[PDB]
Amino acid sequence: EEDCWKNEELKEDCVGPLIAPKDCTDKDHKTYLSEASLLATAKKITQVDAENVEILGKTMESAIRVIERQKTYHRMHLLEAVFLNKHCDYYKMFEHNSGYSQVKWRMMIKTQHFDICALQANSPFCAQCIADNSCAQGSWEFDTHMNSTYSSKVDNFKHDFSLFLRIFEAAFPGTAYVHLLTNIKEKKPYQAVSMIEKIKKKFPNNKLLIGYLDFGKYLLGLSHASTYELQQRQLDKLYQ
Amino acid sequence: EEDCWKNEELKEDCVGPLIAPKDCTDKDHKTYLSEASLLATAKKITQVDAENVEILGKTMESAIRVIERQKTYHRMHLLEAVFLNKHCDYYKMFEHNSGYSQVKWRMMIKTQHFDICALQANSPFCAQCIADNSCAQGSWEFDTHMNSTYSSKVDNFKHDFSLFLRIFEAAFPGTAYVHLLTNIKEKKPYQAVSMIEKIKKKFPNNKLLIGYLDFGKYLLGLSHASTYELQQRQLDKLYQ
Amino acid sequence: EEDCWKNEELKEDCVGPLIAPKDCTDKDHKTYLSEASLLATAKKITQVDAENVEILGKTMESAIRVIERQKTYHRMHLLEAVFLNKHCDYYKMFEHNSGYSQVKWRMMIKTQHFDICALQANSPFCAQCIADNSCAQGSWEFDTHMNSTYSSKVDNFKHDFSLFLRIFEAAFPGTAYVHLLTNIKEKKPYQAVSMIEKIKKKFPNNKLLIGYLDFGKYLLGLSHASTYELQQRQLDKLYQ
Ligand SMILES: *[C@@H]1O[C@H](CO[C@@H]2O[C@@H](C)[C@@H](O)[C@@H](O)[C@@H]2O)[C@@H](O[C@@H]2O[C@H](CO)[C@@H](O)[C@H](O)[C@H]2NC(C)=O)[C@H](O)[C@H]1NC(C)=O
Ligand SMILES: *[C@@H]1O[C@H](CO[C@@H]2O[C@@H](C)[C@@H](O)[C@@H](O)[C@@H]2O)[C@@H](O[C@@H]2O[C@H](CO)[C@@H](O)[C@H](O)[C@H]2NC(C)=O)[C@H](O)[C@H]1NC(C)=O
Ligand SMILES: *[C@@H]1O[C@H](CO[C@@H]2O[C@@H](C)[C@@H](O)[C@@H](O)[C@@H]2O)[C@@H](O[C@@H]2O[C@H](CO)[C@@H](O)[C@H](O)[C@H]2NC(C)=O)[C@H](O)[C@H]1NC(C)=O
Ligand SMILES: [Cl-]
Ligand SMILES: [Cl-]
Ligand SMILES: [Cl-]
Repeated sequence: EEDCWKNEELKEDCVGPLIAPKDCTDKDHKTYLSEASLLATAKKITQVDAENVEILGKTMESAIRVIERQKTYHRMHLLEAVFLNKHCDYYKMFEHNSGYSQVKWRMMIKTQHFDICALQANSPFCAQCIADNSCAQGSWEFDTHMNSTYSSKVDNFKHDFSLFLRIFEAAFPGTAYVHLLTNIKEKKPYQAVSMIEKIKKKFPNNKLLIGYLDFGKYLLGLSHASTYELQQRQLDKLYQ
Repeated sequence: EEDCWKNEELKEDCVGPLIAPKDCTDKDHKTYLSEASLLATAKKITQVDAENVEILGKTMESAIRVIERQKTYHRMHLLEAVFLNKHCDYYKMFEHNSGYSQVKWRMMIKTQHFDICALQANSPFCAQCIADNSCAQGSWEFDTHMNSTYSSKVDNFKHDFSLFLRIFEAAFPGTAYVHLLTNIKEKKPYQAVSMIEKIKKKFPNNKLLIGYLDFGKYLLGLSHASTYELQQRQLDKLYQ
Repeated sequence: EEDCWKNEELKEDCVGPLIAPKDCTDKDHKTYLSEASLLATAKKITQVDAENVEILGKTMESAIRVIERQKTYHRMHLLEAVFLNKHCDYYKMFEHNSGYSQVKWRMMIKTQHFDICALQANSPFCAQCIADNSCAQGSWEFDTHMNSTYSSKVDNFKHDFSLFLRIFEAAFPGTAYVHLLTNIKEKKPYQAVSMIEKIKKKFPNNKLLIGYLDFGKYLLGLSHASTYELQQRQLDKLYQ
């Protein structure tokens, strides 16, 4: 298990989709400040902090912009915990194939396309999951189809890898994306995979999601992932 | 036939997509107030009302927000009739597979996905219409594929049913959505089907549309439709 | 070859996607005014013009709105050349299947659908490229499938043709769209095809793009293209 409050480091068991409540009771009644008052009575946050969560705007897109701005795990986690306690169905919706919290990433995944799916479209991910949206298959042949192709053409690994990141930040802004970026900067891509696997376990029915995630697990295994270097705005998303 | 002006109740023959003009002449010249002046000279509305349609903003998204706000059939129908007389190609575009009035719902249908299509993707709706966008088939097997699956898992009926509503309001905001919601609150889902069928008859070529509509006709037949209860904002969309 | 600066007429070798740099060095450092200062030192533009490119707003959507507003080839080309020198990866992204400069047209192509794909979906474009997104095929059967269908129903040529234009302007706003519109007004559609072919040559890997472009090359061959007449806003996009 994990104590996300005592931890001064981000650990994968503490990223947003793993720490959200599983379900909710009355979302319309709660506000950020009320749920923060509750964390204070729990002795998780101070009364000072709870009165300081007005830093999240009234709107949801704003709250997320603030959360993304944070430069420490303590602050980012506190804001995420208030946020997801007010929107308690936020990651609950990822249990299904639609939802408001999914709009950004589904749109992105169905619009921005990978280069590998263009180069050879025979692989079941491209021709079955991304197109047909089925994704009920547990069996993808990733290696047979894509290994030599990424081996040869490195800039299409660069493109597909950065695309995978853009999508991941649209799905899970905050701690989860920061954890992933961080394992990449350190030149240890595969240590993100553990988190990804735990994410898969939470949303068994989101078939598009599971497919995309398995593809990312794949890209992270490629040697080319350890040679990838981050653009300046990605580096900015990290911690001080 | 129907007299939509004498009616003090919403009837299905009077919902927006059925009452729009079939085609247009010069749309650029007309404004809301001009077409309202014409309804007044027709003795359908009073000169007072015609001078009161500035309540629709200059923009189209605003006019629709106002129309949706109305709490009576008389007012909602009056505003819809002015609106669709200014945008006289509005539902004309639904005769085809593209158009400005379609942007919201097509985007939604291709982005937000149903849970049934994830659970078993073999059914021709999922694997042929939603993915491949063909939908030229008249034959869907809905019962063989989906009956036992919705029977067992009720929360995926809940999700897919609310999704179907979100899409319907994106396609046909106003009277048509209010008529549908109302038949649902009354615990008589299948009485909406008649309207849906008339809608199908108007846009034979919009194959995505016809497919989605047939799916909704299906969901409305399930016992689970009569047990569905509406979230507060849906109830707000109804009439006083 | 072509001298795009001495030319007082728009030629196809001078449209935006053909004249963009192929790649970039440091995009974050440059602004419109800096790259315009560089064109001035090159003796391509006057110092007056370079100090006049503040007419492009700070944002990118605004710069594009201004570029589209221009009523001459000299001005439109000057603004495009500054613009694409600041965003030097703009059409570089079209070498791949994702990117910021692609968001508008991919969204449009996957959301707004053609009438032909609804009428008979057997043709490989509809059932393979638009749906499945593969598009690795060089072989489309366009004639066998679509010739008699557009022959008979003229309003679906009208719809699919205007759709093709809406998409083209989302992909290549500015000179390329103006060149295309112009060849259409003059009742010489097929003279746009040359440009389209050169565009195909620049982005071999963008399979969706190549497919859509081949479809437009097809529509431009149909007699019905020479009978098409432009709506007023299309005519407004042209030159004085
Ligand atoms: C497909 O590729 C993976 C990993 O990619 C390779 O990694 C390097 C060893 C190098 O060969 C690169 O060009 C490739 O991109 C292979 O799996 C890894 O193999 C290494 C070999 O030492 C092993 O140590 C790792 O544990 C393996 N797994 C990883 C990195 O996740 C894999 O074998 C290739 N072939 C098939 C059929 O999958
Ligand atoms: C598939 O389901 C429909 C309706 O769903 C069922 O309705 C209840 C009777 C109950 O069995 C629920 O668990 C199901 O969800 C079936 O069609 C209806 O059957 C009833 C039986 O009394 C009949 O009165 C209705 O008129 C039928 N039609 C409707 C409601 O539109 C249908 O038979 C099932 N099987 C197949 C193969 O379609
Ligand atoms: C499919 O159609 C193209 C062009 O469309 C036809 O053009 C007219 C001649 C008329 O028949 C319209 O109803 C059609 O829409 C055919 O190709 C053209 O044929 C003309 C004949 O004179 C020739 O001059 C052009 O060069 C041809 N190519 C063009 C216009 O790009 C084509 O033959 C038709 N059939 C097949 C199998 O492709
Ligand atoms: Cl979050
Ligand atoms: Cl309406
Ligand atoms: Cl441009």
